[PDB]
Amino acid sequence: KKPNIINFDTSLPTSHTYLGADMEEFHGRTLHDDDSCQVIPVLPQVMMILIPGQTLPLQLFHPQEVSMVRNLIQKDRTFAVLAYSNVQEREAQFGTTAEIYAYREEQDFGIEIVKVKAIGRQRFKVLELRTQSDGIQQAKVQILPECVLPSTMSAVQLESLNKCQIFPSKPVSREDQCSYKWWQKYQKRKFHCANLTSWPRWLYSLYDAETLMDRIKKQLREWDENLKDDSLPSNPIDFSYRVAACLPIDDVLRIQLLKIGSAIQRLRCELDIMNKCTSLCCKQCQETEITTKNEIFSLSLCGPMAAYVNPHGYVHETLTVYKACNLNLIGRPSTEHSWFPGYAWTVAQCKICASHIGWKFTATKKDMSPQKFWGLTRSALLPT
Amino acid sequence: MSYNYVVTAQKPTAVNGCVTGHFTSAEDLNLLIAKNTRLEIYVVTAEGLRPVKEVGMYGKIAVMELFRPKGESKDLLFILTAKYNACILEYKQSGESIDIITRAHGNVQDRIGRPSETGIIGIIDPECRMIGLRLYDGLFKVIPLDRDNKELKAFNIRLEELHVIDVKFLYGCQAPTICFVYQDPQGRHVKTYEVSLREKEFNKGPWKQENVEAEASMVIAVPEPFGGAIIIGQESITYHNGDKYLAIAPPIIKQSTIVCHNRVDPNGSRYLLGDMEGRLFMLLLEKEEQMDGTVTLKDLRVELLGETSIAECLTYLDNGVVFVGSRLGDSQLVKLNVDSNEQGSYVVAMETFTNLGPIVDMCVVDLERQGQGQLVTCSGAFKEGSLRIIRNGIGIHEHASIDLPGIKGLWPLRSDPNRETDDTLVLSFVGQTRVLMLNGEEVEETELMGFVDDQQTFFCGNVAHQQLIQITSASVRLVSQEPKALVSEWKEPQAKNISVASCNSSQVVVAVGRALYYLQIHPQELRQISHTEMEHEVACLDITPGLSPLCAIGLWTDISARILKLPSFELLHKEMLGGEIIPRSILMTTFESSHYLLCALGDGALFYFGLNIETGLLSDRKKVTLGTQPTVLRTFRSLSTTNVFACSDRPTVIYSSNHKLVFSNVNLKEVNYMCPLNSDGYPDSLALANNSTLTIGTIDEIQKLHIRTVPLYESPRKICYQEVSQCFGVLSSRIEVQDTSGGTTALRPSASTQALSSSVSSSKLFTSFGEEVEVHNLLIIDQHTFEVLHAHQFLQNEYALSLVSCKLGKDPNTYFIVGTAMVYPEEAEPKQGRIVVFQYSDGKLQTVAEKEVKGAVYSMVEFNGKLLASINSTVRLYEWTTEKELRTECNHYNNIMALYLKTKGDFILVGDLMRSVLLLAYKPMEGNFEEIARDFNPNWMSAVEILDDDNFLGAENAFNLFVCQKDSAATTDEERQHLQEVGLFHLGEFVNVFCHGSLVMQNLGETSTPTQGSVLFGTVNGMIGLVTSLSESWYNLLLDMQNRLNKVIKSVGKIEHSFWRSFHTERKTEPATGFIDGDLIESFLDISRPKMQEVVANLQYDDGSGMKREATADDLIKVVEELTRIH
Ligand SMILES: N#Cc1ccc(N2CCN(Cc3ccc(COc4cccc5c4CN([C@H]4CCC(=O)NC4=O)C5=O)cc3)CC2)c(F)c1
Ligand SMILES: [Zn+2]
Repeated sequence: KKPNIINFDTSLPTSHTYLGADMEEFHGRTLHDDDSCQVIPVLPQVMMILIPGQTLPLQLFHPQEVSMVRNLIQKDRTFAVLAYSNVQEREAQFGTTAEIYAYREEQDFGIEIVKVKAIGRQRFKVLELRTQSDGIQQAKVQILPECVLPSTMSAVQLESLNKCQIFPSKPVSREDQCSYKWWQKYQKRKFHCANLTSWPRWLYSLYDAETLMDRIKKQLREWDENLKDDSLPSNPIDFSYRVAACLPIDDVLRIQLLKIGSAIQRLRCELDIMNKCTSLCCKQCQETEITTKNEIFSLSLCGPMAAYVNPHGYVHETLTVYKACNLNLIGRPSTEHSWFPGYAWTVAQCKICASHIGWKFTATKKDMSPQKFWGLTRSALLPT
Repeated sequence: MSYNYVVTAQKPTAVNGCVTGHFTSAEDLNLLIAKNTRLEIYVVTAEGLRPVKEVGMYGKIAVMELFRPKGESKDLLFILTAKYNACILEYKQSGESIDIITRAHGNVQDRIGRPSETGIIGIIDPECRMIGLRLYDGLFKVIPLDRDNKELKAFNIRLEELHVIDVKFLYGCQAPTICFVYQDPQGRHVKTYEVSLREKEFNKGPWKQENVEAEASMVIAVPEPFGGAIIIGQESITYHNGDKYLAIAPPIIKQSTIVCHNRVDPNGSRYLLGDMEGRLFMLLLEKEEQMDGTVTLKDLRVELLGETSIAECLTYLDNGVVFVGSRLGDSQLVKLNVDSNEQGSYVVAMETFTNLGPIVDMCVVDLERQGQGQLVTCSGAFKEGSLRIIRNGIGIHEHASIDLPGIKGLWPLRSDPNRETDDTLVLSFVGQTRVLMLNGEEVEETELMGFVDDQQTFFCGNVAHQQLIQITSASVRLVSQEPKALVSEWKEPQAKNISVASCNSSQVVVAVGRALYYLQIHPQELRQISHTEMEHEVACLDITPGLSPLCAIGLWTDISARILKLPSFELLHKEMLGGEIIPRSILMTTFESSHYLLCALGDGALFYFGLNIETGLLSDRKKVTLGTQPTVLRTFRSLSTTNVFACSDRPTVIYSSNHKLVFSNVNLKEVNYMCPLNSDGYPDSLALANNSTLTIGTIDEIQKLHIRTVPLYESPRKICYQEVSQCFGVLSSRIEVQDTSGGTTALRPSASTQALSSSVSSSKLFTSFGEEVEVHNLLIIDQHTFEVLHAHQFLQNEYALSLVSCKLGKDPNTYFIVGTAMVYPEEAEPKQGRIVVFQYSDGKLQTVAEKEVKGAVYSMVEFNGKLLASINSTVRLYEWTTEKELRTECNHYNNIMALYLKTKGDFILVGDLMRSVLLLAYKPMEGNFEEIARDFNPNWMSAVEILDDDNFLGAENAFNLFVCQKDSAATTDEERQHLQEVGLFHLGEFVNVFCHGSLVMQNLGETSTPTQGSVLFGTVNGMIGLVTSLSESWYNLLLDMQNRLNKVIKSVGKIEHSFWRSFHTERKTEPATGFIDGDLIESFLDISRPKMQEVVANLQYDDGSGMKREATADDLIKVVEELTRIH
């Protein structure tokens, strides 16, 4: 429980200086026409459900994938990441397209190892998984559309009380008696036309966009001390994607939130999960508590969970906890490729099964969080 | 594979905009009202509003204004549709053909754009140079107003302020100038722009940005010579003209915010305001400042006029008459009399225009006539909440009406030689007896020679031997008809006062006190026949033919019908039926081609009975609730055969087909006393004398729907009907302010605070001064008098959601099951609720049972003697144990909140607000639910209903209707588990509730009707619909005839029907499929004969062998009349 002093300058982890510094950057964005079928290459050796807006680092070594990256960059820069189900071996029906923005090629070790960073952009469905003899299979991809709905009172609204539907900004910021009182009048004035329908105002508040985001922000701030507008988007779509990325949930739930096509439904699902979720247990054991619900913080602007690459290319999603339980450390704290600029990782293992639950990030300087940082991964971590 | 047919049984009533101006002609003053898709044009006169036109447009009116460009004699009307169909219309009449021609028309939507949160704004330049539309965020769309712009081509000008609240054109500018209030992170600001048509871009405003109140809502443009604008907030009203500035903060307006306004003076000296809770304010501008001819403002005094209905649109008609247009109440027409001030109110109501919306819940019950439905809705909200009863009735058309000071009785009289034409009518006041002779349309009254001016007349008809008996309390006098002079006058044998006297063609029976006399009719002589005495007081008498074989008598106390020989006192029969009160009136007739005698008591109830033609008495016992007032039964020959009129608080017409006397509720508020009439002006008509006035007219077809109100002065949420108790259980809620004493005081006398017996829930299963808290009640209401018999008040902070009236298990009793939820402002999603089982008996509500559930009970249904409840996202089945305690049987956990539950057999249709329709089946052999089919599509659903075992009907966003069908014959599981969608329609209304039933007589008819089933839906605007099924052949024929009608019928605004009915949504639009527009098919009867022939040329009408390519024209008339008869 370390409050107040959280001095890390929590933006470096979302820059990945471990993965090379002089990283070549790419100008901007792209767009795929909605409800269209395209041909997208699939980069292999990746097994993770990449939520849109989530950064994915990558190290690629094999010649086929390097050449695939090469001809991708010279023709568009988008590939496909498939949301693999519980069954492996190409048992995927949905996925997301990752766009490159950061590139470097290294000739070291007599190899053409490529260090590349991407972020997901769109959401899609695979019709059939076509396989190409080169090794890089291309799928024919159908762009699953994004649904944004109007206000639930827009249909039943009165044409007079319409100029009374632009609220003054939230008073001050993140202050009591400035929220519980502001939100009451906000609900009272926004859903005044709920009297014409057959439902109470609070029911329509359960399907509101601002209200659901506010509840998620409140609970998240209860977990970690967020900086109000600490890169949390105002758009419900982007906020839903960020929260879905940062929730410590199992794979089936991520696939389920990936299936949802509307922001409001996604937010209701996320509240259901994070209100019904208390403990996170070791998947290989399903018997030992390494964590809890209140003990989750963020050194990254992307939240308590982020995607990182070890020097062997494997991708890990890491969760930060103050004081982990039932973990044993082995090895001296070393800092060759620590993903956090200033700490020294020590591998931790389950007290019974001895699985790579994560790392303990001990400090190096003295004006840091002192040896209290467990970056546990998801390979053995099931919500319970 | 749906093939449905949707029709409107009652047009929308809620007003969402009204204007006035010289529209029909430059001399007339017209009031134009848009209710939704309907535009009604009235003419303002001294007596009130005279309707001129009703035109139905192919869209929802979002904006209308009246403008007059140069070179025009009368105003044109610019109407914009909710689908962005702009049009400019012009009134044109030639004697009798009334036409609204379309001057211009065009869609003005944009290919890309999010519609504004504050909605569509439509404004017109006061000099009539341009039309400004704010449809989309950050874009002001401008339509130049030129004679050559007949397609309404428009251009977009960029607005840098994305959040624009209100914008209007200023008055008195050389070039068009707009002024608007917008939102910024720094606060709210007012700004002005100079729109330039040639440059097609804005310019610099005459007066720059000024900071305004943080809650500035409306801008009103003050006309010359003041100029400038007035911005009204929640606490202050400010006037801006650049250098000139005023601001006031009156405390009278702090209670509620102003939402509507309307200028009342052509020079803008006074303005009229209305607020959210419905009170009229009166802004006053003083022009006392005048330096060198310039007129400048000096004060902003605000005055409160009074309290009216909750208004959405105000309008000032001529001579201090204000039309208060309500949308969630009733429209009003009030007077701004400044001298009345009876207790401090400047307003008095003149008229009240009915408004059924918003219909929150509705039910079909057989209140009066078995087989024919009656609709009971839950209309209005806040203080206008009411119960409204909709009924089919035989409306009466009035020919000639002359007001009367509440006549107490009328009788036709003839003062001419016998020619089957009665040109006179003897009235009957309390003690006075006037006679008015009306050969044509005359209303002057002259006293008859044979009767005194004031004698308290009882019977005055046509006496025998060409005479006229004008009876009175003192004596029975008959005056010769042709000589117009008295020939005989027999005094009462007992020398007393005669109360009830009955006269027939040949025999007369007059009763005084407890003794009666029978007198024969003789030429110029009143020859007494006999006399008799009664055991008790003679309440009523009747001798129906001319010597009757029996007489009628009722007792004041015993209240038993006695029948005896006409020429003596020899009794023949008697019978006592209840006898709760004195029998108001008893009469016998042969309307059913058989001898029947009916009695009507003082409570309005009626007891039919049978009688023999020669001699003998039958029982034929039946109880009828005609009304809550005494019923003066009468017979009028100008009918099918005889019929019967039962005048009461709710008048009725009795008519028998073969042996079942059916009731036709006449479409009138009150009739009091009635009579036939055979005058030359109105032959074979009826003269009715209502409490306030009187009329003479005829009857019409059933093409009428009557709405009777029951105000509750609070919002009614849900309604159910209990037959065994003859009662209505209605949920309701009232707003109570939190006073500084720990309690909650009310705001006005509501139906919950004015009940006979009251209760407060007492269960133990588990702020700021000024906050409004909602208090929920279950009211038990009588079905006849509509008086609140009971009012149960629930716990604090408990919201009652649902209500069902049903019997469970083997228990003979019927109960009210109410599902509640404990909601607290701190928490968003309730954690605990309560299922409470009440039982109404002996005029007292007793809590039979309590169950505590963990969640909100959003809905409940009666699933084959087992209560089916939806606690949050879990559907649960309860069994009524023999110990009167609910027990859990089976659960089913969903990922959606089961807001909607509809059952048909063993098929639970489950919904949520996200249009995630799900189907469940309850397998009984194992006792658990199973999922059959699923249809998930992100969209807002308002309602859902099970049409039949395969098709499910629902309403969703952008006022649409849809029909989903499961293919149970599919050989693939993925299609079996999927609900294919087979019907789309743009209804144009927001439907809250679906219910099975029909408002017309349920006749099997052997051959039945092509329409199978009937589902009624209620909308926010107050429009009742009706959807039925059709066969494939009829669907194809009606579709072809619809497509051929679309090329003949010319719509106003030239909106294509295909576009108007196409399934619309903010993201995607599709054509309507599987739905037949009943309004269009029904409008086919109103077209002319050449258009009649143009529509039908190759329809291939016959389907029962052959095609008969001619198809005629009267075959489609027969088909369309058959479709007309279903509602
Ligand atoms: N074909 C082919 C091919 C060609 C070339 C290859 N090269 C081999 C040599 N590699 C250099 C090297 C190796 C070894 C280290 C030690 O670091 C390791 C080792 C193993 C796992 C992890 C770490 C660190 N670490 C976490 C701990 C938590 C934290 O904070 N951060 C982390 O990174 C791990 O999980 C450092 C540098 C470069 C690549 C190749 F591997 C394949
Ligand atoms: Zn373990």
